[PDB]
Amino acid sequence: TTVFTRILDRLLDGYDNRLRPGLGERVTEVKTDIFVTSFGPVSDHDMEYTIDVFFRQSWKDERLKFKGPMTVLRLNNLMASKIWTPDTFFHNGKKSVAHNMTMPNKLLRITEDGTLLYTMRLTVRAECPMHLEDFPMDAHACPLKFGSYAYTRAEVVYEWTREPARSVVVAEDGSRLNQYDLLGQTVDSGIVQSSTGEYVVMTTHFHLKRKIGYFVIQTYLPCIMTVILSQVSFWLNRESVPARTVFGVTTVLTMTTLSISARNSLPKVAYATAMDWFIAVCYAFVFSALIEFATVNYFTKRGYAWDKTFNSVSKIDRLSRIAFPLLFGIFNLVYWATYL
Amino acid sequence: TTVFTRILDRLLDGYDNRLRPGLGERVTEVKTDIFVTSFGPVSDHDMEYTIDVFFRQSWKDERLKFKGPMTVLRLNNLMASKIWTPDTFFHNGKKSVAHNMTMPNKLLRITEDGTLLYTMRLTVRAECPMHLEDFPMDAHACPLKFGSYAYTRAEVVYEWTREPARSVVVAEDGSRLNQYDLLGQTVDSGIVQSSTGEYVVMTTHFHLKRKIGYFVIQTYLPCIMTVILSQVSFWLNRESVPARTVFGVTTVLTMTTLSISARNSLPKVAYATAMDWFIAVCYAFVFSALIEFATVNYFTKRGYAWDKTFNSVSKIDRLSRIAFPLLFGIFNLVYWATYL
Amino acid sequence: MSFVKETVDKLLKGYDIRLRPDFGGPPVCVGMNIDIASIDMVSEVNMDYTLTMYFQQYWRDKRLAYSGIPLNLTLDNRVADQLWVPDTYFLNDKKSFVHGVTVKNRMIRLHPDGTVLYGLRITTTAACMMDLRRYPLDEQNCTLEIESYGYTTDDIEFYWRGGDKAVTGVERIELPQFSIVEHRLVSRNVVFATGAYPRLSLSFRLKRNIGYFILQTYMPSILITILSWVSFWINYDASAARVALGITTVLTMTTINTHLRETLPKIPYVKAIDMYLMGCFVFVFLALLEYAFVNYIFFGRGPDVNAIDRWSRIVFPFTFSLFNLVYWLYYV
Amino acid sequence: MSFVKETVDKLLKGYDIRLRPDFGGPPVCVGMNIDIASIDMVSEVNMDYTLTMYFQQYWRDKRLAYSGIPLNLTLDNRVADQLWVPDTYFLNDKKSFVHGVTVKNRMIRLHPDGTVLYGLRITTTAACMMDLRRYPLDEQNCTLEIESYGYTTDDIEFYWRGGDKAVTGVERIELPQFSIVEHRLVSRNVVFATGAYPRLSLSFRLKRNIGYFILQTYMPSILITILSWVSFWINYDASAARVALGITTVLTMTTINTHLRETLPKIPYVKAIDMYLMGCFVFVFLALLEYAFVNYIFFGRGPDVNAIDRWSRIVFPFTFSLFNLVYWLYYV
Amino acid sequence: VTVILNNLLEGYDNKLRPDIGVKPTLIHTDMYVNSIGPVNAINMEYTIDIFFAQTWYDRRLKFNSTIKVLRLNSNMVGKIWIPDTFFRNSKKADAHWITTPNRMLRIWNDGRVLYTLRLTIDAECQLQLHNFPMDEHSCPLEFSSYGYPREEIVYQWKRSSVEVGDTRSWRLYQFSFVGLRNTTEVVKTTSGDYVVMSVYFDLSRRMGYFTIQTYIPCTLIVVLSWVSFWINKDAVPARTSLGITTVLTMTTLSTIARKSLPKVSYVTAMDLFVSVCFIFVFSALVEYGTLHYFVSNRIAKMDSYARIFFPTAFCLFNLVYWVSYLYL
Amino acid sequence: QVQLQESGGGLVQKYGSLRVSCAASGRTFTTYIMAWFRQAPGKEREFLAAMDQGRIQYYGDSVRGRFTISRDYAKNSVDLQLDGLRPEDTAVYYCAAGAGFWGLRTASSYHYWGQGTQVTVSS
Ligand SMILES: *[C@@H]1O[C@H](CO)[C@@H](O[C@@H]2O[C@H](CO)[C@@H](O[C@@H]3O[C@H](CO[C@H]4O[C@H](CO[C@H]5O[C@H](CO)[C@@H](O)[C@H](O)[C@@H]5O)[C@@H](O)[C@H](O[C@H]5O[C@H](CO)[C@@H](O)[C@H](O)[C@@H]5O)[C@@H]4O)[C@@H](O)[C@H](O[C@H]4O[C@H](CO)[C@@H](O)[C@H](O)[C@@H]4O[C@H]4O[C@H](CO)[C@@H](O)[C@H](O)[C@@H]4O[C@H]4O[C@H](CO)[C@@H](O)[C@H](O)[C@@H]4O)[C@@H]3O)[C@H](O)[C@H]2NC(C)=O)[C@H](O)[C@H]1NC(C)=O
Ligand SMILES: CCCCCCCC(=O)OC[C@H](COP(=O)(O)O[C@@H]1[C@H](O)[C@H](O)[C@@H](OP(=O)(O)O)[C@H](OP(=O)(O)O)[C@H]1O)OC(=O)CCCCCCC
Ligand SMILES: CCCCCCCC(=O)OC[C@H](COP(=O)(O)O[C@@H]1[C@H](O)[C@H](O)[C@@H](OP(=O)(O)O)[C@H](OP(=O)(O)O)[C@H]1O)OC(=O)CCCCCCC
Ligand SMILES: *[C@@H]1O[C@H](CO)[C@@H](O[C@@H]2O[C@H](CO)[C@@H](O)[C@H](O)[C@H]2NC(C)=O)[C@H](O)[C@H]1NC(C)=O
Ligand SMILES: *[C@@H]1O[C@H](CO)[C@@H](O)[C@H](O)[C@H]1NC(C)=O
Ligand SMILES: [Cl-]
Ligand SMILES: [Cl-]
Ligand SMILES: [Cl-]
Repeated sequence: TTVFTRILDRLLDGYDNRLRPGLGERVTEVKTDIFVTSFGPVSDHDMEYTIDVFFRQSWKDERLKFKGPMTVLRLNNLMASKIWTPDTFFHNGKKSVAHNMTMPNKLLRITEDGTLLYTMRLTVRAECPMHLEDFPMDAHACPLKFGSYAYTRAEVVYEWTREPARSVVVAEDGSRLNQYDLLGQTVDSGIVQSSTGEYVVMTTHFHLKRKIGYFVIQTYLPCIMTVILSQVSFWLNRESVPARTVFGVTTVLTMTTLSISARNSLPKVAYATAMDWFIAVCYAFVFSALIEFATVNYFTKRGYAWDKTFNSVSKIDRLSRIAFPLLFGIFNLVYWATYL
Repeated sequence: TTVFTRILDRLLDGYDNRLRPGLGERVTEVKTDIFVTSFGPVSDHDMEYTIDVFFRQSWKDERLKFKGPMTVLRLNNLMASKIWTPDTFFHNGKKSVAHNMTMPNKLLRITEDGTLLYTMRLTVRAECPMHLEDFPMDAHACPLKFGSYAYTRAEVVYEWTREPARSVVVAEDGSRLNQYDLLGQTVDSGIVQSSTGEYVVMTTHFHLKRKIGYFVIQTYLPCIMTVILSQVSFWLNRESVPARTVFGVTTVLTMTTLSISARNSLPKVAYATAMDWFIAVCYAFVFSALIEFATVNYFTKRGYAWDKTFNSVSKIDRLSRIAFPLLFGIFNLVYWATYL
Repeated sequence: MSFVKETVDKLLKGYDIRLRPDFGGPPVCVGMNIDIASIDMVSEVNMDYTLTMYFQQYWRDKRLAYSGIPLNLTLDNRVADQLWVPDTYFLNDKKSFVHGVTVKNRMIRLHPDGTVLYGLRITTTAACMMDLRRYPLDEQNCTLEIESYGYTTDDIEFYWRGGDKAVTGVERIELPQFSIVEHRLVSRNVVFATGAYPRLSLSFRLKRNIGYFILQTYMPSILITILSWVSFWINYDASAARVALGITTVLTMTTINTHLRETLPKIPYVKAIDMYLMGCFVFVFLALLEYAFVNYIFFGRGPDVNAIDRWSRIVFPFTFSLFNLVYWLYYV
Repeated sequence: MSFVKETVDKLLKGYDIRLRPDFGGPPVCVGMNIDIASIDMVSEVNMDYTLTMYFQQYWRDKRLAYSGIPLNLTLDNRVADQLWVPDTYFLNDKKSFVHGVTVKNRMIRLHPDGTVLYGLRITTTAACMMDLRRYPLDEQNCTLEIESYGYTTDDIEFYWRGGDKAVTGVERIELPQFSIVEHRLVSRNVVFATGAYPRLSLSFRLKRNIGYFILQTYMPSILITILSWVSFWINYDASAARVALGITTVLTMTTINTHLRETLPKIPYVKAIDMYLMGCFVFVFLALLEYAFVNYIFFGRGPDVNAIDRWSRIVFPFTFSLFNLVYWLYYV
Repeated sequence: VTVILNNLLEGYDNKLRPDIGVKPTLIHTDMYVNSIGPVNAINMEYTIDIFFAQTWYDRRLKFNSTIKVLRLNSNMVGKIWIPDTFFRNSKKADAHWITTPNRMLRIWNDGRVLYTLRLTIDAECQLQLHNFPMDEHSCPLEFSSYGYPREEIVYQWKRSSVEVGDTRSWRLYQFSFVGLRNTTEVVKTTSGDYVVMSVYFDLSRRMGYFTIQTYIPCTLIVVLSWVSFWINKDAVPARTSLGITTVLTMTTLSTIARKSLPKVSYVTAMDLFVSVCFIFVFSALVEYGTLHYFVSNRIAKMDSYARIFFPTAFCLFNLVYWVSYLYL
Repeated sequence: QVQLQESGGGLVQKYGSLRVSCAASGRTFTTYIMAWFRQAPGKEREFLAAMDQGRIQYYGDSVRGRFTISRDYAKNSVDLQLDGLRPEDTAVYYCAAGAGFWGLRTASSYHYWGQGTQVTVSS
C-alpha cells in the first residue's frame, strides 16, 4: 500500500501546521455540526450541566489536495496533529474532557478536493446561569458557546453546516437528565468583543424545564401534612394542655427541620425561591396554630375535663376548625395557580 | 546573545546526566534549604498535613564551569532536565505536587565556580503520626524526612545550608492552620539503614499544638449545659412524674447524640481520647440523675401534689441538689487541672 | 536473540501506522474477548458503574508477518505506540484509564501468520441509566457499548471472538447489593451522519438483593406501624399518652422516608419503596386521627367510643396485613 | 503563505528559549492584563476561591521581529513551546490548569515590531485565609499573587498593561452569596533568600449577602426564642406542658447549631453567628429556669407565684428585643 | 562509566526480554512494606506503600570493569528491558515522581539487575464481613507479568521476600497487623499460563472503637427502657413516652451502625446485637401496654417480673453472644 | 418595581446617526439578556440586537453591520448605536431584558419591557 503512503508523504511535505489555510489571503471558513450523544445531568449547586457530543468541524485546506484511487482518505487521528486544525474552545466550558480511550476519539477524512472532516468525542461541563427565583417551578436556557480562541473574526469564521436548526442533533436514547425535561434547543450565532478583537461565537441554547415531582414528594407533602397535623389539635378538648402542647411544639419543631433541609439542593442564593414562600406560609400556619392554643389555654378557667361545672368548647377552637383549613386551601390555590 | 548560546552548548556538550558529580572521586554533598511559603492545614482523618515549600538544593558540579560576561546564569527550568539533579524524595510524603502553572515552577542558577542552586515549589503532603490520647488537649511533632532514593551515604550526603535552626524558614503570613498553632520546629540529620545500604536522612519536626477553642464551644459546653439541664429536675416536685421523666429522658438522649457526633471529627482509632472520658463522666451524671428520680418515684406514696395528706419533699432531692452540682464541679477542676 | 532482533527490526521499518491493514481493500476483522476482573460500584446516585477488565483485541495484519521463528513474540508494550491498533472506544463511558503500575498494562503478542493480539487492562466508569420505578425490587440492565470511531463498516468489522464465551469471569463477580442474572453479546451496526459503524454490546441484567433493604428500611417501617396500634389499648382519657405515642410514629415515618431519598437521585417519580413508606404513613396518620376522632366524640359531642377502639384493634392490623399482600405480590 | 512560511521559519531558526530576551541586558518589561471569566466558588471550608480568567502577558522580543508582512501573525498554540515565555506563577494558587478542549487554550500573536501577546485561559483555585469572627456579616479580601519564579527584578519587570483598567469583567461577575465591592491592582517587589522578585497582586473585597443567613439560621433562632415565651402564658401547675415546651426549645437551639457548625471549618474563635446562637440559648435556658424557679417556689417553698410569670412575660420579650438591637447595631 | 553505559545500550533492544528464545526469565522479587494504609470496608480496599524490588539477569548488560556495580537513577530505567509486573488485585496504583521518579536501577558486572521503585497500591481485599466487628481478614496482594506467560517469565521470592517496618506508624486504626505469608501459583487465562505471586497480610479488627460507638450506646438504651419498669404504674404519659423514645432512639442507632459497612445482604454480628436490642426496647413498651389494659379492664405483678427477667434475659444473651463470636 | 426608561432622540435628518439609551432600575440585569426591539406602525415587533452576560452580541439580519449594541454592566444599562439610518427605520424602539427562554430572538422570552422611544427619519 505504498501508493497511499506516497500521498501522505506528499501532502505533509512542505506543510506548516502553524498557519491557517489562506493566511493573509482570505477568511478561513469553518462549518460546524454537533451531535449530542447524551445530554448529561444538570448540577444546581455548581450551576453547570454536562453534555457529551460529537463535535464535527469541516473546512477546506487547499494544501491537502490529492489524486488517488480513493476519493476520501479515512485516516487515523494521529494524522490530525500533523495538520492545522481550528482551536475551538467553549466560552462557558468549565472543565471538559476529550476522551482518548482506548485511542483518541477523533476522525479525520480528507476528500480529494481538500475538504477536511474533523470530529471528536467531547464531554463538556458548561456554566448555566440559573435564576432560581421560581424554584422548583423554573426553566433555564443553558447555553453552549464556542469559537476560535486565537483567530479573530477577520481570520476564522464559524458557520453551521446544515440549516442552523438542523446542525445540532440530539440522540433520542441519550438523555442523562434526572429532574429536568429537555424541551428543545435554539441554535444561534453571535459576536464577542474582547481585548484582543472580534470573535465569531457559535451558540446553542438548550431549554430545560425542571420536573416538580421530586420536590412535591419530599418537600411540599411533608409541609402540607405538617400544617394538617398541627390543625388536628383543633379537635382536642381544651383541658388536654399537655397533649395539644405536644401537638403544636412537635409540628413547629418539624417545620424548622424542613425549613433547613429544603435548601440543601440549591446554592446559597440571596433571594427567596418560590419554595421558600411556601415554607414561610406553612411556618406561619403552624406557628399560629400554637398561638391559637396559647389563647384557648389562657381562657381555660378549669383544669378538670368533662366526664360540678365543666368548661365550654372554645369559640376560638370552633372557628379555627374552619378558618385555618380554609385559608390554607385558599393559599394553595393562589400559590399553585401563580406558578403553574 | 549568541555568546551565551555558545556557553550553554559547551556546558552540555558531552554532559552525562546519568552520573552524579565527582563520581568515583568524592561524595556529592547537597546543601538543602526549605522556605515554607505556607504551612497548610492538618487532616487528622488522614493523619497527614500539607506544606508548600520552596525546596532549595545546592551542590557543586565541576562539569558546569564557565568564563563569561556574567557570573551567574539564571536559566530557564528547561535546562534542569538536561543536567544531573538529586533524586530527593520524602520518606513520609504521601502525594506531593510539583506545580506547573504557567511554566514548571523551578529555577536553576549556575555560578562560574560550578555551584548550582536549584529550587522547586512543591505541595508536600507528609504523614504525621499522632497520639490522640489527650485529644483535644494534645500536641504533635509532625516530621518531614527526605533524602536520596538511589544514592547511599557513600555517594550523596545532605547538609543544611545555614545553621540547622536557620535552614527551615516559615513565612510570617504563611499559616493556613485552623485548629493548630505552629510552635516552631526542630531540625536534625540522621542515617537510615535499609536492605540496600545506609542513606542520609534530613529530618524536620514541626511542633503543632491543637487549639481547644473549637471543641469547648461544640463539645464541652453542650455537655456541661446538659449536665446542668438534668440537675434542674432535682428542683421539681416529685409529683410531676411526666415532666421530670422528660427531663431525664431528653438529657440522656442528648448525651448519646453528643457522644457519637464527637467521634465524627477524628479517625476511628481503637482507644478512648481525653474528650471521651469527659463525655463518659457527663453521661454518668445524666444517667445517675434519672436513676435518682427512679428512686424518688419509688418512695412516692401519693400521686397528687400539694396545693388531705400531701407528699413531702424527698430527702434524696435535698442532697441531690447539693451533691450532684458539687461533684460535677469537683470533676471539672480535677479534669481540667489534669490536662491544662 | 540476534535473529529475533533482526526480524522485529525489519517489520517496523517502512511500517505505516497512518493506514489500517488492507487500506484500499476489504475491512479488517477485529475479534474481541473480555475477561472481567471485577465490577466495583453500581451507583444509583451517579447512574453509572465502574468496571475493570482485560480487554483483548484480535486482528491479522499481513505487514506484521514473520517466518523462521516458531514462536509467538510477546514484545514489550512500548511497541504498541509504533503499530496500528483499532480505534475502539466505549460510547457510554464517562471516565476511563489504563492502569500503569509498574508499567502500562498493555501487551502485544505478534504471531507468525501476521496476527496481532492486543490486551488492555482498563477501568471504566460507564453510564447506566436506571429505571427506579420498582426500586429496591428492580432488575437493572447495564450495557457497555464497543464501537469504532473513525472506521466505518467498509473499513473494520467487529466480532466477539470465541462466540458466546467471548466474555468470561462474570460468574465470579460478587456485587454486595446486586446479583448478575445473565449477560449477552450483541453485534450490530449503528448509522450516524458520518456513516455506518460496527458495534459490540455487552450487557448484564443485574438483580438487586432485597435482604439489606428488609432490615434497614422495611422492618423498622413495619414495627412503627405496629407501635401506632398500641394506643388502641389505651384509655381515651390519656390524651397526653396516645397523642405523644401517635405523633412520634408520624414523625418517624416522615423521618424514615425523608432520610432515604438522600442516598438516591432526585428522580421525579414514586419508587416501590416510596409507595410502601407512603402506605404505612397513611395507616399511621389514621391511627393518630383515630384518637382525634374519639377525643372529639367523647368531649366535643358529649352532651360510641369503646366501639371504635375495638373496631380499630381488628381492622387496622387487618388492612395493613392486607396491604402487604397486595404490595408484595404486585412487586414479587 | 509560502512567504509567511519562510518568515516564521527564520524566527525559530537559531532561537534559544533557554535565554530570556535581552539576556545580558536590561530586564524585560512584561505587561499583564486579566480578563476574568468567572469566580466559581468561594469556600470557607477549604479557605479558597476558584477563578477562571483570560490571563494574558505582553513583552517585546527583538528576536521575533519580522518585516515586510503588515499583519499580526496569530500562530497555532503549539508554537508557544518553541518561544521564550515568562515563568509566571501564582503564589497562593493551590490547583491550576489551562483548559485543553478542543485544544490547549493558548494564543501566540506576534506583532511586526517584536511584541508577543501570549494569552492563557486558566482556572485557578487560590488560597484565601478568612477572618470569620464577624461571619456572616463579614467582608473578605481574597487576592491573587502573581510572581516570577526564576528571574529577579534584574531580569524581568511586571506592570499592569493599561493601569487600573488592566482587569476587566469584574462588573459582570454575579456571585450568588458574595458581592465584589471593589478591586485593586498592586505592583511591588518581594525579597526572598534568592533575591528580589516582581509581584503583581489583584485583590477583591467580597462582601457577604446576609439575605440567605436570615432565612437559614437567624429567623428560626428568633421564632424558637419567641416560642419559649409561650410557657410564660401557661399555668404553673402545668408541669408536663411548660417543661416539654421549654426543654424542646433548648434542644432545638443546640440542634440548630449542629446544622451550622458542620458547614464551616473548625476555627478556634467565636463567630458573629455563634454569638447570636449563644445569646438565643441563654434566653431559652433562662426561660426554662424561670419555670423551675416557679415550680420550686410553689411546691418546695409552699408550706408571689403569678408575679414571676407576668414579670417574665414582659422582661423576656423586652430583653431579647434589646439584645437584638445591641447585636445588630454593633455588627451592622 | 560513560563509556560503559554507551557500550551497554548500543545495539540493545529493550523490546525483547533476556533469553527470549532460550529460557523463562527468572525474576527475584523483594518487598519492603513501608506502611499499610487504612482498610476501607465500604469499598473493600486497603492502601499499601512498598519498595518493590525485582532482580533478574540480562546477559546483554555484562561489563568487564574494576567498578563491579553501576548505581543509577530512574533515567536509565526506560532505556533497558523492564518486566511488565502489574498488580492483579490493584484498583489504583501509583509510582512517586517527587521530586524525581522514585526509582533505582543497579547493574552488576555479571548482568544482575536490581530495580527498586516506590509504589502506593489500593489493592482489592474482598472482606467476609460476617462476625463484624469481631472479624479477621487476610488481605492479598497479587502480582504477575501482564503479557509474558510462565514459559517466558517466572517469579520467585527470596530469603527475605517481605520485610515490614515498625508496624506502629502504619495507619491501621480498626485493625492490627498480625501475620504475613507468601505464596506462588500458576493461573490459566485466555492468553496463557501466568506465574502469580501473592502476599497475604493477616489483619484482625480491634473491637474497641465499635464498642464506644455502637455496643455501649445500644446497651445503655436497653437499661434506659428498664427504668420504666421501676416507674410507678398508672403514670401513662411517663412510661409510654419512655417506651416509644427508646425504640425511636434504637432506630437511629441501628442506622449509624450500618454506616461503616457496605449494603451487604447478610446479617453481621453487630446487626444481630442491634436486632436483639431492638427486641428488648420493643418488649418493654408492649409489656406496659399489656399491663395497662388488664389493670384498666398474677398478671398485675408483671412489673415485678419485668424487673427480674429483663435484667437477666439480656445478661443471658450477652453470655451467648460474647462467646460464640469472641471464641468458638 | 423594575423600570426600563429609554432616552435618546426622536427626530434625525436622513443619513445621520443616533444613540438610543436605556437605563434599568430596581434590578441588576448582569445575568439577564438586554435587547432592542422596534415596532413599525401596522407591524409586529422586530428583533434588533441583544447582548448577553458574556458580552456576546446577536443582531438581526436587517440591522447587522449598522446597529451596534453595547451594555454598561456597572451602570446597569444597554445602549444601541443607530447608524446608517433610512426612512424605513421610523418606528418605536423598545428596551427589553429577560432570561432568554426559547428566545434571544423572540419578544415573548423577555419579561421586562421598556416604554418605547419613537424615532423618526425624514428625507
Ligand atoms: C489519554 O491522554 C492522556 C493525556 O495526554 C494520557 O496521559 C498521558 O500519558 C502519557 C503516556 O503514559 C504520559 O507520558 C509519560 O508520563 C510518565 C509519567 O510522568 C508523568 O505523569 C506523572 C503522573 O502520572 C500518573 O497520573 C497520570 C494521570 O494524571 C496517569 O496517566 C499515569 O499513568 C500515572 O498514574 C506526573 O506526575 C509527571 O509529571 C512530572 O514530570 C513531568 C515531566 O515528565 C514534569 O513536567 C512535571 O512537572 C512533574 O514533575 C508526568 O506528567 C513519564 O515518565 C514519561 O516520560 C518518560 O517516558 C517516555 C516514554 O513513555 C519518554 O519519551 C520520556 O522521555 C521519559 O523517559 C525518560 O525518563 C524516564 C523516567 O526518568 C527514563 O526511564 C527514560 O530512560 C527517559 O530518560 C532518558 O531520556 C531523558 C530525556 O527525555 C534523559 O534526560 C535521560 O537521561 C534518559 O536518557 C511520559 O511523559 C503523560 O504524562 C500522561 N499525561 C497526563 C496528563 O496524564 C493518557 O495516557 C492517554 N490515554 C490513552 C489510553 O491513550
Ligand atoms: C391567633 C388568633 C388569636 C385571637 C385571640 C382572641 C382573643 C379574644 O378576644 O378572646 C376572647 C374570646 C375567647 O372565648 P373562648 O371561647 O376561647 O373562652 C371562653 C370565654 O372566656 C368565656 O367568657 C368563658 O365563659 P364565662 O366568662 O363564664 O361566660 C368560657 O368559659 P366557660 O363558659 O366554660 O366557663 C371560655 O371558654 O374569643 C372570642 O370570643 C372569639 C375570638 C376570635 C379571634 C379570631 C380567631 C381566628
Ligand atoms: C445515687 C444514690 C441513691 C441512694 C438511694 C437511697 C434510697 C433509700 O434508702 O431511700 C430511703 C429514704 C427515702 O427518702 P424520701 O424522702 O425520698 O422518702 C420518704 C421516706 O420514705 C419517709 O419515710 C416517708 O415517710 P414516713 O415513712 O411515712 O414517715 C416519706 O413519705 P411522705 O412523708 O412524703 O408521705 C417519703 O417521701 O431516703 C433516705 O433515707 C436518704 C437517702 C439519701 C440518698 C443520697 C444519695 C446521694
Ligand atoms: C501461538 O499462538 C497460537 C494461537 O493461540 C497457537 O496455536 C494454538 O495452539 C493451541 C494449542 O495447541 C490450539 O488449541 C489452537 O487451536 C491453536 N490455534 C491456532 C490458530 O493455531 C500456537 O501454538 C502458539 N505458538 C506457540 C509456539 O506456542
Ligand atoms: C516465602 O518466603 C520465604 C522466606 O521468607 C521463602 O523461604 C519461601 O521459599 C517463599 N515462598 C514460599 C512459597 O513460602
Ligand atoms: Cl438532571
Ligand atoms: Cl488546620
Ligand atoms: Cl484502618
